[PDB]
Amino acid sequence: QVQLQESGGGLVQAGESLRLSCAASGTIFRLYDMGWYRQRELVASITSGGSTKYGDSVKGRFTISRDNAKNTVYLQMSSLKPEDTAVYYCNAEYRTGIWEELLDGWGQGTQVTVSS
Amino acid sequence: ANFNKIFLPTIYSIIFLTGIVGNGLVILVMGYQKKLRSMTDKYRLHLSVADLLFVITLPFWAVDAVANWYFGNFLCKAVHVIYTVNLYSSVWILAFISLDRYLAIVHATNSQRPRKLLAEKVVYVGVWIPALLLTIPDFIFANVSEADDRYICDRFYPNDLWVVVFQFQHIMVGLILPGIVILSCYCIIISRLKSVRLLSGSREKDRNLRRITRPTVILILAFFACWLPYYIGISIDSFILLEIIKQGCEFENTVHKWISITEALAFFHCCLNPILYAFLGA
Ligand SMILES: NC(N)=NCCC[C@H](NCc1ccccn1)C(=O)NCc1ccc(CNCCCNC2CCCCC2)cc1
Ligand SMILES: CC(C)CCC[C@@H](C)[C@H]1CC[C@H]2[C@@H]3CC=C4C[C@@H](O)CC[C@]4(C)[C@H]3CC[C@]12C
Ligand SMILES: CC(C)CCC[C@@H](C)[C@H]1CC[C@H]2[C@@H]3CC=C4C[C@@H](O)CC[C@]4(C)[C@H]3CC[C@]12C
Repeated sequence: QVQLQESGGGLVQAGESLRLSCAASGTIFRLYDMGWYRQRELVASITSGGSTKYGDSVKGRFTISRDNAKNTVYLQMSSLKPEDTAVYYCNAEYRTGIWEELLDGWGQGTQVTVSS
Repeated sequence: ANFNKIFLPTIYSIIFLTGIVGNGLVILVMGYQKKLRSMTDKYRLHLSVADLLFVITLPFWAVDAVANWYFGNFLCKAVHVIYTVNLYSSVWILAFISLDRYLAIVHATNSQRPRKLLAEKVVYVGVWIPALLLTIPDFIFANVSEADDRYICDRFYPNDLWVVVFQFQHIMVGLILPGIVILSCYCIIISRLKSVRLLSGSREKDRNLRRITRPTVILILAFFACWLPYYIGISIDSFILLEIIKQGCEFENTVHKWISITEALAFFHCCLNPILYAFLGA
């Protein structure tokens, strides 16, 4: 089993900047896909090759980044809107060994509220 | 010579008792019980058939190693032929398993027809017919000698040049060519297993492919680990024949003891399939 830790929540103002960090720790052989969700609407998903697939409402406001060496995914929050106030969950697809099947993981959940 | 006379029959008897039971059980469960006989299982049924055919002739080896050979020229030829057939068929069935795995994993959509054909008809032509045709030296040269105080059942070539040539041919056909095929297939397979996110297009097919592939890897590794020290010994022996390595007769005697003991221990490859079914069939 692997462990995912989320950070970046708190009180933020509208139109400001943030940076969510989702680190994966544990028995990891390879990470395939890491994305941010919201039932679970895909707001940002980046593959291991960098093929970002932003959501319909995330165009021009959210830019994702990935550091495979650190086993982390970074999401940048820009031009915050009242509709963006929600809890964000980090998802990661991993595998513990060559002969093992594909596995799915989820984070604890990060709450972001836009001041008004 | 006393240590060899006490040690070789013990190992031969242990291998015979284990192999007879294991291969008979595997053959019964697969063929006569009509249980799982998928492509890899078809290949492993062929493997167990060959292994049993070889193992049923180990009492002759034990009796020859203990006291003498009172059986006859025809039986000498028969046991030699069976030995050669099993020796080549096992490694080439392993190579066919590897090729089937490469076809299944790399080309996972269009391989059904050249995965049915290769396992149903090409297997005979590519394994059994060359295996039978390679036993012509075992029909011509296998004979019973009249050494002093005891008879010897062994292949008698005109001179040592045939010994070197047949040792090299054995090394090639039993280690290198199947070894090269397996290296290529499994190098490609492993490069695909650790880089492709999802084989085929579904999770279930991916995990099925991994589960089917792993035991073949373990079987091939065990087979080659069992057979390797014997190949090292016969390589040093061949270089002794080629007169490249020059030492005292103590060195040659030590090498011969090494080779005999290591061949007796390498005969343990006949028990790999039943042991692997036992371990992985839990
Ligand atoms: N050093 C140095 N000069 N080497 C030169 C000769 C080396 C020797 N050549 C032997 C030889 C020479 C000439 C003609 C033929 N054979 C050789 O190839 N080493 C391999 C070898 C393999 C196995 C054993 C013992 N296993 C014995 C069991 C086999 N008995 C029979 C099995 C079938 C039916 C049952 C009875 C001993 C040696
Ligand atoms: C004599 C030569 C030609 C062949 C030697 C035997 C070959 C087929 C055997 C011996 C060592 C084996 C490898 C040993 C270790 C590993 C690492 C792991 O990922 C499983 C497969 C893999 C990669 C094996 C593949 C098969 C292998 C390469
Ligand atoms: C001279 C003869 C008798 C030597 C016999 C050695 C054989 C039986 C031993 C030596 C090294 C062993 C391997 C060492 C490591 C592994 C990895 C493990 O996860 C599964 C078993 C496996 C693959 C072993 C299988 C059996 C093995 C190949």
